[PDB]
Amino acid sequence: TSAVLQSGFR
Amino acid sequence: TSAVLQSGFRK
Amino acid sequence: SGFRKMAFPSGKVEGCMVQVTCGTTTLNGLWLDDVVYCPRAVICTSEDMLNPNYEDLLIRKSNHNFLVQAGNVQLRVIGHSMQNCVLKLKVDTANPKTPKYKFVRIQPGQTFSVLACYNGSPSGVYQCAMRPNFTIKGSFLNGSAGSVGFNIDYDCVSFCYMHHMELPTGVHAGTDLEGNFYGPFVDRQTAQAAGTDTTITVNVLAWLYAAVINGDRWFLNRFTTTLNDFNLVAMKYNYEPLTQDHVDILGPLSAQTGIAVLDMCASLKELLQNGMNGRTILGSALLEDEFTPFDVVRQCSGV
Amino acid sequence: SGFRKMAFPSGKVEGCMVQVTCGTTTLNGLWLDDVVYCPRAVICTSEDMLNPNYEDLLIRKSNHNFLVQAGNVQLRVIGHSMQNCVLKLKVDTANPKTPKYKFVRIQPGQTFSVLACYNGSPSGVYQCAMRPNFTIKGSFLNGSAGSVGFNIDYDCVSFCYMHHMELPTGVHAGTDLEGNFYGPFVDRQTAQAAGTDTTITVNVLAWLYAAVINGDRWFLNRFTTTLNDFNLVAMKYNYEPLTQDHVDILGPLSAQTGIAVLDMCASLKELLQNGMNGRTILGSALLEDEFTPFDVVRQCSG
Repeated sequence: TSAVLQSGFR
Repeated sequence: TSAVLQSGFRK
Repeated sequence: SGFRKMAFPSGKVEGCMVQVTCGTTTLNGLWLDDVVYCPRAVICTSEDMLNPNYEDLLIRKSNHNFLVQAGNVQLRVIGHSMQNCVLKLKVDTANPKTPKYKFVRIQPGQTFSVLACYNGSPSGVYQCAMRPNFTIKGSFLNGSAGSVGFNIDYDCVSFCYMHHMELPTGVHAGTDLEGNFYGPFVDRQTAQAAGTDTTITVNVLAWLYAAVINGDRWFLNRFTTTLNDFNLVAMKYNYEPLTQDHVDILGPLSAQTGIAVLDMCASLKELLQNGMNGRTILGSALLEDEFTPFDVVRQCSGV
Repeated sequence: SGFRKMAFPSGKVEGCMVQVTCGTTTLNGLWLDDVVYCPRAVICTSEDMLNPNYEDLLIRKSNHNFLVQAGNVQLRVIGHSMQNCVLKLKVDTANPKTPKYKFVRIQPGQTFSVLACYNGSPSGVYQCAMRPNFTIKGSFLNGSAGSVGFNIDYDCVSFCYMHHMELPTGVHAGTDLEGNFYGPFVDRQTAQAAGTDTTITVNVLAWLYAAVINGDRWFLNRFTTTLNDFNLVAMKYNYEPLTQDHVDILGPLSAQTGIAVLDMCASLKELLQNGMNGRTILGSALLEDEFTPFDVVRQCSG
């Protein structure tokens, strides 16, 4: 496999 | 090669 | 002398980077006048990243669900809308550091500078080309979505790329600033793969000219080729076809070095057929295709 | 994922670049608080570049012989002095964009970002390592003297390099911001040559670790080496000797990848003796030595 959406975690 | 001091020229 | 992968100075873009948070999801936004642009992936929840319906997700949000921060200064969101894969968040404060800018969609083979950012804070700057398969070979971690790619002309910033995602081969996919993806990619974590790529021929030739301008001449030869015979060899080595338009764009470089474009194509042909025999060109043992003809003039003339 | 030669964002430094002109000689200066720092080569004429006596040249000038421009705003010089190979021009206006900064002297093998400038205007930014022979492989044309090299930590800019000259091999030589040259070089257009250079071993190892972190594993092997046996091979390939200090600074990369430093040294030895056999590492057919261990960690995931 999948694309990774490269948002992050807070 | 000789060293070149890389200043520039102006007007 | 010297030839380096050189980014544009990033100051004008650093002043536009903000942090956008929705719940526990955070990424970067671009603050121009009173609008913050960011990937709509910020409204995605951690459990439904595979099949988001962003229209649904957006209707369920309100202005106060968007936490926008320019450093520590909190920016209040007063309106929101979605255009393709980007969100437009209207804020109450216009960015006093907004540069002159435009949004442009670049073509494959053109380069730009990437300001990699995390939590709204710029962390690094580097050059990228848009590959023929519409990916870029960047350096991006989680949190980097919303970092932008740009070129600068005089004092006008042309934004051309916003980062969204990483594909399984480790290359990167994103959109223009209207939210339209480069390439046949979508902003969800489904199975996706970069297409087969090719080498940007006109850029390799540009970089050979840069090499000559910098004194590397060992790969030159007295031969010349026809455009058609060169493209025959280019196809065999998975290089883009060279067009007459490319020959014309290489004109100023041929003129400065005195090497006809089709004379340099004969050198490229020999390099493709025989390799470098342990020699290097501008410090590389590979043929480099991430400098445009314009990038070479910019750096070898020092604009 | 990915691994690129990445410069620091240049914004905090762009706001410090000025143009300094003396007669027809112009170059760049660095404006911090109420001082402009620049190469003393700016007080030379086209005739006084082979053996200038800079003390003489300076006594023959006054404040008004120095024209300093922050964009078009002209800065009035109210004092001047010479420290080693740099001039300090006191000005009437303190730079309102002065960042938190310090001047540092870096060691060979360390990297930094260069903001290449002409006529006081930034033109591009790139990464550079200080080679073991104290040159840098930059990209500099006439007019670039006074461009600076820097690292950024949080919001503190550590200036480490000011550009002066190009050597006959096409590489570049300059000073720290106290005006002392890196290397055995002097700011005169005499015959000068970079000493023989070597490859920065600890950086090649850091970069192999970056490659592993990014998924390139083809060069790993089950062998290990001693530090002594590794250094015999380094000497044969003109690589710097690897010390226990270098082994220790590779500690975090070794722990993250689970590959012991001396196991990675056995990989490097094989790569030196046999080459890559047509394969590439992180997009390169050459072993790359311009990333420090710190550069890898800063850029890679943990």
